[PDB]
Amino acid sequence: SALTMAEYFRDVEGQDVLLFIDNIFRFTQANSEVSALLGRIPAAVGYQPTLAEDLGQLQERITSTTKGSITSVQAVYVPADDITDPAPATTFSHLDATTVLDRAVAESGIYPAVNPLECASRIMDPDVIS
Amino acid sequence: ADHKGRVGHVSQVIGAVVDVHFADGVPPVLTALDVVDKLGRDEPLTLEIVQHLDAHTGRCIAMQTTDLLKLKAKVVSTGGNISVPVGRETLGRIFNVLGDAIDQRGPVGEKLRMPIHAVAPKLADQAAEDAVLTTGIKVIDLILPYCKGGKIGLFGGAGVGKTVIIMELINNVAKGHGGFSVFAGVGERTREGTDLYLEMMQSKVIDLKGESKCVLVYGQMNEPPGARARVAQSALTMAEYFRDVEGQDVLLFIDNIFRFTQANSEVSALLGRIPAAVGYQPTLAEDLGQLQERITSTTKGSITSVQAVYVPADDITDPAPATTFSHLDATTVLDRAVAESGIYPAVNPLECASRIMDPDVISVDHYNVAQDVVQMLTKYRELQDIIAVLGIDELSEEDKLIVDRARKLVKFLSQPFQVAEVFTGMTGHYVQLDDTIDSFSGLLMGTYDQVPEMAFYMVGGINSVLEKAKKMAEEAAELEKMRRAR
Amino acid sequence: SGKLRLYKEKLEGYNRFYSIVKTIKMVTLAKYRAAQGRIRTRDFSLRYTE
Amino acid sequence: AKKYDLFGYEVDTNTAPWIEKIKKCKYYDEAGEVLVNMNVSNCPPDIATYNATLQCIYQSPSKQSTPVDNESKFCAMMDLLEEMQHRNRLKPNEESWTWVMKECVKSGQFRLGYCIQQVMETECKGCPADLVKANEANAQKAKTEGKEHPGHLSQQAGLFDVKVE
Repeated sequence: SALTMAEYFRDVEGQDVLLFIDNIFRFTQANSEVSALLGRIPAAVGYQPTLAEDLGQLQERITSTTKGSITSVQAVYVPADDITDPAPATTFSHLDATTVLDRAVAESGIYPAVNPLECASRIMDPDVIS
Repeated sequence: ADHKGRVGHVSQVIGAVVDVHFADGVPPVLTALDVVDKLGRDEPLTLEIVQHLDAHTGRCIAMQTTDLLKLKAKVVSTGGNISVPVGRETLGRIFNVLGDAIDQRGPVGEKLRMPIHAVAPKLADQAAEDAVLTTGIKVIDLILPYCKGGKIGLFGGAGVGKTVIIMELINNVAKGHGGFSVFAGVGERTREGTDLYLEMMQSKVIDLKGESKCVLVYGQMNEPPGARARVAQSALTMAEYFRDVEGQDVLLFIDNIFRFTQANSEVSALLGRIPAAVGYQPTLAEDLGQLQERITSTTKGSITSVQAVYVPADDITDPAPATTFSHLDATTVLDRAVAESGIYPAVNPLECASRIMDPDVISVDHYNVAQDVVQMLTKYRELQDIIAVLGIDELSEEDKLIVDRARKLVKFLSQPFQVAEVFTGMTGHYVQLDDTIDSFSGLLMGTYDQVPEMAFYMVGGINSVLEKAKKMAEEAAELEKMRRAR
Repeated sequence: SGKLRLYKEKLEGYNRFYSIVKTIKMVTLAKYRAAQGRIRTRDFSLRYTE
Repeated sequence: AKKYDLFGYEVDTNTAPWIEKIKKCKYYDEAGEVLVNMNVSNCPPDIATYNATLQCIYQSPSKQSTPVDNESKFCAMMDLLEEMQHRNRLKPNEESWTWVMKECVKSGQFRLGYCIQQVMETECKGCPADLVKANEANAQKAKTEGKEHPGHLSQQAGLFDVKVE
């Protein structure tokens, strides 16, 4: 629903819009809860087999086209601090800049608890930045 | 027999699983069926019955792709299990699960065929006593002797000359025991299968214009699991013919045995069976047992198998290797470190093992010599550490004599193989069992304490050591004489 | 899985620890060999000191 | 004589028709197609076939009807020589190197001519006199014009004067 509103502002209004989402994981979690009752066999960990496709359709809609631009900031919950989990991992390939927070950093009094050795950015190239 | 040519119709198709309906009743399990309708298929389609759903419907596993397969398609029973050719006409040839020559080298022209699935030898057919298999290699025949009717695990990947050892064993067994060999590539890379075939033709083990001494049976990765789970049995059936009809000591190489387990696991999953621990099939022990038990030494002949084992995730407790190791009567460890030390065959004597290393089986002298060699090598390792800690001179006279004999032993366990008479240029050797025992026994006592260390490098027997030492002495004398002139 | 990798990280640390301790053994080995001369050359300076 | 392949199967040794096809090609890239076609027909090229291919390259107008960026006749022939020497076990003869030298002198690449000379000296047992002289003619003409090497190389540049872009 919110993404539809942003798309309208992008296309019809031709404006540069911001789109904040918190939390995108709950979208995957909700579909897993109903997946069992839809007669679908659970996949690994216990998520629905359609985890990758459902998220992909939504994420591809969150993009900047020739008409307008959408700057999207999404918060992803890494269950039990396990970044190997299917949901957090599946979301890594649908992003241009990843900010990975670590609990150990926070426990040391460092805020924001960013682990720079795990973060990445697409525009970290001399051609784009100075 | 009564179901030869019986007609049925395809009733269900789900991937590689096909259900066939026979109006007259399903044939016996493990029966082979042929799909007559080759409408658009580029290859013939054959199915193997694995289960009976009812008195008329039977489930089967396809050995090839099930593309362009329609329901109600006609199917004809072959009259029994899968049939594979057996005889002396299969030597030097390549086959598949169905026993069809894929080398494009003309018809096989066999005189007989045998079913893939055959019951293992009864308890009354077992050999009276265990016997050693003289492989002609000093290390194998001394520190880890092979056994007739035995299954030997060749641990160690490639890059250590594994194929060379296989070819040497094939040549020596025929040379000494007059027994043939059957190689079975289960889930093997097609590229490596091609390379092995070229090497064999280059080493003349497979003589196109002469007499070959090896059969090849390849079920490759690209083939469906139904084929990879039967290729080994087909090769085993070929060996059984030589064992029984001709009464020989045959060899059966498997590359690998893990792929055989993996294939059956996939097949069981397709049927819908509930996997056991670590996702393996519940019939893991039975599947291996129905294969290994057929590999034994009977009253007519014997079949000694050299199986290449792979440990998944380097976990030796995994059910696949763990179940496999229970059937192994010997272990051969190939290590790059030894190969990088220039020792070919690259075998780690202290890492290998064998069950016939007992006086009750081998000669007492053989057992005593082997244990002495092992003890000396173990002591040599600790002395390596000690000399590193302080130095060579810090060791005792006794210990310094033991560090010289051990180095000679390590050099003496290397051997030049006749298979490499071409690409290496050095004449091969086939050391007899008794010669090896005597040579090592004399070396341990200290008789050959004057011979130079390098005289034991890449030589066969004790006479070769003496000849090399004399040549080295003559060369040294000539060089010294020439130096004095100038 | 994190639980499995927790052991893997724990075993990863022990591996580096073995290497570093191995390095210490070599460093002390050289100094042990250098100082092993005293064993030969001792026991004669302190005669009238007794 | 009844040559065989890796797997011991007989091979076709009648390369004459294919050579005639090669001589008909206008752009030397088409010549490569003939080599491919004969390979599929189990008729591997012989030394004569490679020599004919080199002749087409030297005598062809260009690689294709449409211009190709950075196209070089010399590179193509050298690659072909490498293919026959390493992947086919055929030793190039004097004619093969002769065509290479003719291309180098014709193209004005006098330096590559020097290398081909010494290859011909040590392998072919003799290099054509006219080509050696005609190669030095380019070298001495180039020396006269001042274009021994690209101009930008001879320009002095300090530590901070090197523009790495």
